[PDB]
Amino acid sequence: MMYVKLISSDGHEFIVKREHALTSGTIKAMLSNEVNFREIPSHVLSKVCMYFTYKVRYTNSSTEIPEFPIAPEIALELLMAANFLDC
Amino acid sequence: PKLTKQMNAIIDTVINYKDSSGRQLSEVFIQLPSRKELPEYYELIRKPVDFKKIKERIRNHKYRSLGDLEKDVMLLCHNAQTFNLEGSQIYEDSIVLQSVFKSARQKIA
Amino acid sequence: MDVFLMIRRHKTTIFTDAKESSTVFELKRIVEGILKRPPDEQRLYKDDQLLDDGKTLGECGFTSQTARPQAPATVGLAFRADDTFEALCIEPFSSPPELPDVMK
Amino acid sequence: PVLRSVNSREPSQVIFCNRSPRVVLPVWLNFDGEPQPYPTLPPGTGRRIHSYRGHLWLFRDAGTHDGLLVNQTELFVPSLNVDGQPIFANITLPVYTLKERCLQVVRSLVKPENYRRLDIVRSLYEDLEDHPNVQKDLERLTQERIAHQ
Repeated sequence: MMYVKLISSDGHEFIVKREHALTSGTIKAMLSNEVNFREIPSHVLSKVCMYFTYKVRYTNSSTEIPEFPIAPEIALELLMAANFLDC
Repeated sequence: PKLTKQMNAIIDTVINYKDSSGRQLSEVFIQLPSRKELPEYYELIRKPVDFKKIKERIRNHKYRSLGDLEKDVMLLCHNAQTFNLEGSQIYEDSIVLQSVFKSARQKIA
Repeated sequence: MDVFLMIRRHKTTIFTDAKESSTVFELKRIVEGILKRPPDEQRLYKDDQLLDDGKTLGECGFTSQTARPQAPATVGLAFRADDTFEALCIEPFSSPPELPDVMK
Repeated sequence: PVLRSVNSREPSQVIFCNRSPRVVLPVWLNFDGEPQPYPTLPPGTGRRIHSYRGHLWLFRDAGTHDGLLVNQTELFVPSLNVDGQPIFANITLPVYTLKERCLQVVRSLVKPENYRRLDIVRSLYEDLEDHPNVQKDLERLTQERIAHQ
């Protein structure tokens, strides 16, 4: 189980499973290890990782799916992040 | 004064409009459902209006601006767009009278 | 069932996923993969409570109820440097900025 | 269209199990094409329905009118009753592409007019007045069928 280093505009290291982290359409292009951002802070990046975790685990599975929670202020910050990282 | 003759002739067109396959569209919106009959509706439609409630304000003398009525007519269309769904003819009918109304206003100016 | 966690240490954050069933050392073998650091040079924490290496995740609070993928549990990690250990440190995540005046 | 109800007049008792956190709205597509706004079930509520076989139901959050799954699928046709046991319709929300889940928070928190007063990337302001529609997502399903059939 491989893992990649995602780094933000505050040096915040994010080790997330390479398969979970490949769910991004934009990150996928730069793979087929050390990815860096600047428009993206840390509080958004952890939430994007939390979406990555979630997606794989509840995608395709016929079991009932929980509610994804977005903090009001992080919502726009994440709206352009989901735009960029292409969900 | 003259406004009340304009406003009548304006709304009368829409009211008297029979569609492309021969049948009045407006017929539905003329009278809003009864209170106890469709309560479900009213909660969402926090501002209800029927074509008879416009005809009222004209007859009585309320919209002392010709634009004042357009602002009210657009509300009947909004309420109808609000409750009703895109697909159902009730929704696809508000749009007609909404384009058609401004064409009966294009008639005056 | 499962558990999803954020192994937070300073600016570092490691998002793995064990089993409700598993214990403390079992996670350290995962870390001994990501960082490749040995478990004895690893001091696992939760609240500031230094776990075990053979204590079940369900027992220590980690259930399917509180370790959700979109709400992962923070598991802080201290490190050994010359027999003596280090203080547990995690630099917090950047504060979500001001809420827009149309959003308020 | 290719999607509408069937005036079979053959009854079949349904039960709207709502395993979703939203105010789930049923939409029965009448015999020609008119989507119908049937009463709403809050999270949990399992109201019984006296629908028919060949009829069509779809589900949306009552405020946004978003996409809900009814038995891990978009649409729902009730099967004819068996053993005197009513046919279930367990509802849940999918796994949305983050943009949609965001646009839900965003469209819900910003009022219809103020959608452009905000501080965002230009390309997004337009994805906002893209409120999930029924006719859109259905004639889009009708499109995906003749893209396999």
